[PDB]
Amino acid sequence: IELKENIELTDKERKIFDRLLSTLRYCNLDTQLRVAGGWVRDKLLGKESDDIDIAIDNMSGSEFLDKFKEYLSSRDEEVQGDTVIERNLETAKLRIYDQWIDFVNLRSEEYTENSRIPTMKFGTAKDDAFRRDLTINSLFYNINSGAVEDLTERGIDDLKSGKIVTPLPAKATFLDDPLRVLRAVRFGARFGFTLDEELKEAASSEEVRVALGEKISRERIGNEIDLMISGNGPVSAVTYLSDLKLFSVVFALPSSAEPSPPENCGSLSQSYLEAMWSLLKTPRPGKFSGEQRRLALYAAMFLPFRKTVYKDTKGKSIPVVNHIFKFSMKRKTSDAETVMNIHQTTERFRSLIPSLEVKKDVELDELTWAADILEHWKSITLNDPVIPATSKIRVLTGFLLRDIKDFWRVSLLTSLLLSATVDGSNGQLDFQLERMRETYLTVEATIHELGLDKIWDAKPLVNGREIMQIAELKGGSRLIREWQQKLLTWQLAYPNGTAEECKEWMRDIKAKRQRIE
Repeated sequence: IELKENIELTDKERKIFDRLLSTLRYCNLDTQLRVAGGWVRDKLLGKESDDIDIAIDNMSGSEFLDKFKEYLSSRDEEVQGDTVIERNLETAKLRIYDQWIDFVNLRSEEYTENSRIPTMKFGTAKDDAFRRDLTINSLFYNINSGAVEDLTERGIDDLKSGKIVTPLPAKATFLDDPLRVLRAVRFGARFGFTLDEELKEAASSEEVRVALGEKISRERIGNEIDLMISGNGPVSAVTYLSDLKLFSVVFALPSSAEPSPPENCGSLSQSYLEAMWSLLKTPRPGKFSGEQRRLALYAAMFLPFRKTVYKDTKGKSIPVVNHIFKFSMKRKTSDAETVMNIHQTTERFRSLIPSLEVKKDVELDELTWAADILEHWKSITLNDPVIPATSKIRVLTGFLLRDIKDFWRVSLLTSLLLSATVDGSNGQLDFQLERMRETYLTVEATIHELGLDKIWDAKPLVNGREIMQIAELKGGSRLIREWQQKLLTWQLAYPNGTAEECKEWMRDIKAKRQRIE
């Protein structure tokens, strides 16, 4: 890795450091201030960071935060924040030039503890460096001497090359804080670095794996996985998850998983993950919200678990993707449902593609999922003299675009990965991705030609109250939705038709007694 000679400072950092060095003299303090590890790494790597961690040598976070440098002919020195956090250590928080700078006190980490406030007291810079997660996050920048300190004697070397290494032995560390296993994979794939062989042999142990699935908050497990899928290279993170046999502990399936989890599900997840990652970084328009792209990678990764379900305490077969998001990762309920919507509306999108590439009715009458919509369409278009060949596909597409709301751009990409897999029991996706992009652009254009863009916001032509007016008194809240699904088929088939034009067809058809259903 091409590192920098020394640490280039910016206009705010330098200014902030200038005041910090002025307080050591205006108050005559003997303390050796120092930045924490996360900032020195990005600076030496040629990047920048807004997280400024300052460790105090012989002074508490709030103790040094109460040493305001006033009466120095300054520009009304006035901070914006001064929050202090206690415990049962004392960390102070400052706010200068719209920058959150927390003053942490150099302290050490104990071993004998219940994984909660193990810190006993503060000790030297070595004790604050060897408690860091990785060797690249254990570097200090002594702002009193302007030099870089490598107390681990491995960090500057492991940063010049690509290697994630724990300061202390990995297995002993991963038994005290097993979450550091996922933090190593997160930093190994973010910076494109490798993992030390003693770190791989420790993470792959049954002891560390059994210590990661038990006595470990799932919320934090899912919090690390979201940072992988929502970071630089998530493929590498997933690759390390399957190699170290952590894919089954992080994404744990429920016991009542029917059908049983197929063997080597990590091999099918990576292939879909690599394809999905290479199908969302080609055009690079910048109009792709992170959440949308983040949910897309989960959908492709969990695509083999699309047809497997589980039974909850109510005996309802719930898709397995619900147990992974709600119980194995403690994610938002919107993430669990959005992924499930993508998986269900995928097979229904794969059947409409051969018709959306030529804008014609290409075997749409035998679609088993649209047998109810076609029956609505065949009954309305029976008295039509000549009807276009696009009203059929516009209605069916105009119905699948109202269930995925605006997730049709991510669902269409997942349907292209299901149309490249062969039949069998080996059969795995192998199709070329050169014609896959072209397919995405051809279908997306057809949707736009048909005016179906955001067709999930178009108000209905006839409300529920007029439905009871035009129809008889015989009916109830199951009939309004019944009639509105038929009217939606009329609205999708006649795009330029009015509401009164639709009510004429409704008043005429009730005067003719012609069942559409």
